[PDB]
Amino acid sequence: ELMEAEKTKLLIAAQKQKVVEKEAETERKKAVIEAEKIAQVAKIRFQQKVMEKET
Amino acid sequence: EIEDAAFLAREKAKADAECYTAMKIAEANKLKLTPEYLQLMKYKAIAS
Repeated sequence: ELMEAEKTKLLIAAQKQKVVEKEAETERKKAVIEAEKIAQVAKIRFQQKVMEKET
Repeated sequence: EIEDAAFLAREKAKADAECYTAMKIAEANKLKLTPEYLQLMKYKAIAS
């Protein structure tokens, strides 16, 4: 019986693989969006710094 | 670049301010630096 349980346990992993891949892709997208946010905020801060130095 | 523009003009003011003072000290030196004053300062330079 335990031999047959392992046979099906392989099938469960073949789908948990896709689930984990999708979760990792979601995390990747979130991190990329956060990086873009930081980039734009830095752009605004640098414009402010240039104005600071002119004054 | 902005800082270079600011600093270069700052040093022109410092140069002008010191140049004006030096000429004014030069003008005063003509009357101040008499032989008697030079002797007095000579003897005062060694009191310590």
